[PDB]
Amino acid sequence: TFVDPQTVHEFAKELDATNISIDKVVGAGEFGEVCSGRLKLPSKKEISVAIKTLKVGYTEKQRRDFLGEASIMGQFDHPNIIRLEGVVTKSKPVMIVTEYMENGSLDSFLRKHDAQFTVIQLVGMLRGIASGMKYLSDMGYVHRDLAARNILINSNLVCKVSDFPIRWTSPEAIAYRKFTSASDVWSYGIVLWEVMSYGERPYWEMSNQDVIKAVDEGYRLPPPMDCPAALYQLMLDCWQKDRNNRPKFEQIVSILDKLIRNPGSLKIITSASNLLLDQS
Repeated sequence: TFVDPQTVHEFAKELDATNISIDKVVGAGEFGEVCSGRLKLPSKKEISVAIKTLKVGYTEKQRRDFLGEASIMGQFDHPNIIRLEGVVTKSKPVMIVTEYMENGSLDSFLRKHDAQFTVIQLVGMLRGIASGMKYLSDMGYVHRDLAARNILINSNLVCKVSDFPIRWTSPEAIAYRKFTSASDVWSYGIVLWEVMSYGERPYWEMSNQDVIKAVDEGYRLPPPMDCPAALYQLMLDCWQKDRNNRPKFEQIVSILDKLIRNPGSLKIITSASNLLLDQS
C-alpha cells in the first residue's frame, strides 16, 4: 500500500554527493536544473543517472514540493516505474537522483520515429506501461497525470511511468474530481492512442470545452492509421462512459500478453482528423 506523505528519508536513500558526478546539463526544470551523470553505488558499481537540483534561494514550499516527488517515487520498486536512486539533502543544492532513460519522454521519442517501429515493438512498450500501472493501482496510488509525455523510454525501449490535463482525464474526474484507478485506465486508453499514433496530441488542439462536451456526448478519438482492431477495441474499452465497465490494469496486461503470444491477431486492422461517435 501507498501512503500519502516529513519523511523523505522513510522512502529515500540519502546519497553521499562524493558518489555523484554530472556529465551533461539538460536544461531547466520546475524547481531548478535538470542534468545527467553517474552514481557510484556502495558496491562500487557505477551507473548512469538522471539528476535534478533545487534552485538556489528556494522557498520552503518549493523544497517540500520538490522532495515530495521522492517521498512518492521511493515507495515503488517495479521495473516499469522510474527508480529512485536517492536524494541529497545534507548539502546544497538539494538533489533527486533517478533512473537514467536514454530515449527520454515517449511522446517526443515516437514523434521522431513516425511509422518506424513494428506493431509488436509498440505493443511491448504498451505492456510495460500497463504493468507499471497495475503495480501503482495495486498500491492504491492514483496517478492522475498518466500521459505519453510522463512515460520515459530507455535504450532498450522499456517504458516506465514517471511524474510523481483535460485531454487525458476521464469524464467523471473532469465533472466532479472522481479520481480512481479506473480514471487512470481512461488515461491509459489515451496513452494507447498516443503510442499507436506515434505521439500525436490527443484531440489535437480542440477547444478544451469541446473536448469535454464531445467526450460526454459519446465521441472518441478515431482509430490511428493501420491500428489493429484489437488495440482500437482496447482503447474503446478503456474509454467506457461507465467507469465500472472499464478493464482493470491486470486485464489490460493480460490482453496485451495474449496479443504478444498470438501476433497474428494484430493483423486484423480496424476497418478503418475528426472524432467518432461510439455507442458501445
